[PDB]
Amino acid sequence: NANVVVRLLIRRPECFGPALRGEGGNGLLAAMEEAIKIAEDPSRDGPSPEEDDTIHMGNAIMTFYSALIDLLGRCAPEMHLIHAGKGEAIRIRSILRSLIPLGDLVGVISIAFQMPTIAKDGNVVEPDMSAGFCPDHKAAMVLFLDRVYGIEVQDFLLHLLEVGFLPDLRAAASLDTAALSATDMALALNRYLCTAVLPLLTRCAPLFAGTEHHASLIDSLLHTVYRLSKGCSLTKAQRDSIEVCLLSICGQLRPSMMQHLLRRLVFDVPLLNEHAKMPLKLLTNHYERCWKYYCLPGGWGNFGAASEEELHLSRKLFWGIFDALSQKKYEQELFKLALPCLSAVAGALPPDYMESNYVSMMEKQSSMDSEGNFNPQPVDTSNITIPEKLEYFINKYAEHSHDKWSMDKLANGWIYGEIYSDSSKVQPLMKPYKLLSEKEKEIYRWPIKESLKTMLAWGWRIERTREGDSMALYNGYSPRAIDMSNVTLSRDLHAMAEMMAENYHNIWAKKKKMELESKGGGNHPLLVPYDTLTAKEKAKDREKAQDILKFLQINGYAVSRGFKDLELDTPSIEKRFAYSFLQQLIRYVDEAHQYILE
Amino acid sequence: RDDYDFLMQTSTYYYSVRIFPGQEPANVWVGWIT
Amino acid sequence: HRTLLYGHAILLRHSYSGMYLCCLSTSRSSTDKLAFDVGLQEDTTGEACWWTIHPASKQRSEGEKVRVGDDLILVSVSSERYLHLSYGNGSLHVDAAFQQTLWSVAPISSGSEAAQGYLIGGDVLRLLHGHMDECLTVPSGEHGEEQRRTVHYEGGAVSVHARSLWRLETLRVAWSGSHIRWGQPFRLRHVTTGKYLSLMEDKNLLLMDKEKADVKSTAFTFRSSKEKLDVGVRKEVDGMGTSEIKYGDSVCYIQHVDTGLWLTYQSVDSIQRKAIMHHEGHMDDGISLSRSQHEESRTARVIWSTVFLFNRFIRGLDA
Amino acid sequence: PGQGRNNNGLEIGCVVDAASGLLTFIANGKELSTYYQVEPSTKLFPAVFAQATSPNVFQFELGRIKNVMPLSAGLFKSEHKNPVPQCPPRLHVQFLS
Repeated sequence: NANVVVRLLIRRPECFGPALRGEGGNGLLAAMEEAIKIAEDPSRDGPSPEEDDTIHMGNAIMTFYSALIDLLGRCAPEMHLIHAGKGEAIRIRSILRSLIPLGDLVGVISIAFQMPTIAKDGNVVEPDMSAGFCPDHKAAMVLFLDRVYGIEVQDFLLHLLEVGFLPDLRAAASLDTAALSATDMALALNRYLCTAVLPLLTRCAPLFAGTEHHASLIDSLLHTVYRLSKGCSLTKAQRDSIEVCLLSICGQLRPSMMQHLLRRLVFDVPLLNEHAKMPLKLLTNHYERCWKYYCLPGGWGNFGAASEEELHLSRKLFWGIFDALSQKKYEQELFKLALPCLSAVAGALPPDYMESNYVSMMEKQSSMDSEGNFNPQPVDTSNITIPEKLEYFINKYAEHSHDKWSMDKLANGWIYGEIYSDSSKVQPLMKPYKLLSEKEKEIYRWPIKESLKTMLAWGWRIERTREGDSMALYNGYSPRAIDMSNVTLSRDLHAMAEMMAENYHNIWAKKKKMELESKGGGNHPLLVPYDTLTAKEKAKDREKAQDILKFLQINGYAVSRGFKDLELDTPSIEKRFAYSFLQQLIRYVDEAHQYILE
Repeated sequence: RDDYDFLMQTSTYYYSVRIFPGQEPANVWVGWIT
Repeated sequence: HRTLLYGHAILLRHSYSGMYLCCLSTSRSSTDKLAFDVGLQEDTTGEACWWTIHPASKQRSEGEKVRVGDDLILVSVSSERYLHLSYGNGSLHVDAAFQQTLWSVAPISSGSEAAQGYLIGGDVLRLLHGHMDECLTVPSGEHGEEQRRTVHYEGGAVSVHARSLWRLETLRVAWSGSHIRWGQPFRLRHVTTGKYLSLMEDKNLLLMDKEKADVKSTAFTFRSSKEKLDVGVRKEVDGMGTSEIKYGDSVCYIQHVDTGLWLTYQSVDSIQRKAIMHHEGHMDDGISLSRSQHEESRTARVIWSTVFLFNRFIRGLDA
Repeated sequence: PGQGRNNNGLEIGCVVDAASGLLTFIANGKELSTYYQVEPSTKLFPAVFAQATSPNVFQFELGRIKNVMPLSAGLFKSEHKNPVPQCPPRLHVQFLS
């Protein structure tokens, strides 16, 4: 019944719609864009001379094309016959692929929705089902993509995840507040995700093996899915689908990539609530699959070994779960799910493990707070005052930044002059930074001072080498400055720059948060944490941190970690993990003996 | 103008090495070996 | 030998190239994304080379034999697309599209009913003249296309060269492979230069181009002898015809259709004697017909098609 | 001088006098104090040792300066009197392994 329908449809191409007639046809993606514009325009949508009587033409076109795509994808042959090699099925696949290009499907998936927003009254303004782009439209597109084209390449899988799926997941995770949970938008998006997207990513689990390059994207996927798993409006089937998808992806994932998700898990599992059941199984599976990663000194040769920070996290998780289970009243399936996790973590932990005497400081657990799951606050540096020696460095970086801005204006075509006109593209500010005035210099200087006061608040030691002093001892216009594209920092400096990038994003998070609450609506999509942010979103702040650290290095100043350990107590056997574990076990056994004596 | 006769009679040769901006010069040595 | 039936799959082989018709599956983007290009393919394997014939008129039915004169619609087996003519484009193009276009199949020749050693239409041959074996040819390849346009009788290695090869083209599209009969108009085409033999107004033979090669100027016939006994009109037979002219043994005299003049040699002295058009003609004007090998004809056509493209390339580079 | 690499990448110049065996180095247009004197008939291979702290490490420029003959003249006998610098396919970078 599918072959006959496909043959009749290709015999009469009029059934494919004006966009897909094949002559003068803009295409499926262009048809969707035109439908968006039609739905936005009031005159073209309604009759314009009874809500049921009214038909939105844009939504009707959207539904027609979605139905055609769904029908064709369902007519696509089953994979078993294709593997068997039936020439008729191969021909049907070829015809369908010729009819619908892949790029159009990717574009239509990449089209974004319109979230409901809160109002000043506290009421919710809601876009309508009857008019607009709905997730049911993308459902058919995904069905076509995974029924005729198929995702069998890791590069295609990660590109699709980056372009179409991740934004929708982030939107669903951001629509998880108390008021917006019951909105029709959120229910439709949840159904779409849990019925089409997540099962597809579950079936494409093995492709996630060799993804060391897209570590940020995989980490963002893991955080977004886990955050969505905490929603309230989610039904039993949707929750089970999310659990299956997470368990499937994490198993094929490499051990090193799970660190950021474990950071959140060690904070929520101790609660031992109903939601903790899935994290319990996830932790059990991870620590059973990657036991050689921790216990063995070398671990997997290709994978590597722990960084002692994962070991500290695992120790904290183990002890937190142990204490929480000791305090908690007996609950049969909670205990039955938690015991294997405790055993797996205990087995993974090296018995000879040395706990960090230099305990990890300045963790941003407040950023990953319990309520709202994101509290953005930077490390305030107003009390910290700048040193006098770095004034020369500040001046040099300010003039370098002014020069680069002059690069950019010359490239865009702005011309020097004496009159300031934005329309005329004439700019008196093309003069050299030395000829700039103070609060012509101040606009450059202020971010510079703030950034390294932020450095100072963290206690990092900034120093100038004797050769750095040799630099200063040695001591309109055509601007030409240092090209720092080739300069590279060490890994330690890369992590240092990453953490200031996180702080500098947190600053913008605060400013945008008070903008959010001042306007009273329109939640910004990029309000997600730094870990949840992807590479393209992170790029600007990362390169800012990179170039400031690079200029420090080039000018010869030295930046390091200002904290020093007073004494590394390696010989002490008492703080070995086995010591505390056995001592606590002995205390528990003695307590039980006294209880049974009574 | 460089003298053509001087270049024809000379036996002095030259090459140059450009360390790209970003490669620390303290980790780069230049010269001749046997 | 099997009779074609409506609804069968047929494999067309290009007679010259030897490659089979197919759907190329690589559209040139003639404003139709669904359309596919139609070209030639070397290998018979796959369903792209095969084509299905269907009745374009309700008179016929599937399984019925196909008459020589019928309208047919061809559907590619691989792409399920009709062989289509792109009306909308400024230049007419052939492509595989879902719209259908009626095609007519005209018989050219039947190999079984062809008598060996007898002249048939579309043969590449040498116009051997006299008994010293001087063949009609253009001047050699000194790269001057304008002096390539003259016609003369020459002997020697030009007989085994490719500059003395002519293709006989009938003035009829249908049954162009029929046996050539006395007094049948035709035009001679030089294979290497791609130019047709023609008579100028000043009663001199000169090659002129495809676009401007008119029938009245380029039409010639073969007559058994020199008598003034006019051929008149003989209407054509819709078949392979009767074998009359025989290679080598037969003696022919070229005569212009319109003017009635006879081809003859200049008689003024390899020999490099000029070929001239004369109404009396000399008493020794008989020619002989020698068939050319298929490899030799293909090589000459390849030479022409290559020299044209390379001349275009050189002119573009010079520009 | 210091800060010479920042504005423009250092162009260390190596000058060898085959008639005297004097090896002189020029950095950023000024002749460095370091110099060497080699024995006659010594064969000298241009060489650069580098620990890479960057995706792009360095470049081998085969140019010439004022009054100094290009390196392809000393390397190749056919180009002994050709002031135009050249990099024939025979010349190629080798590494110690």
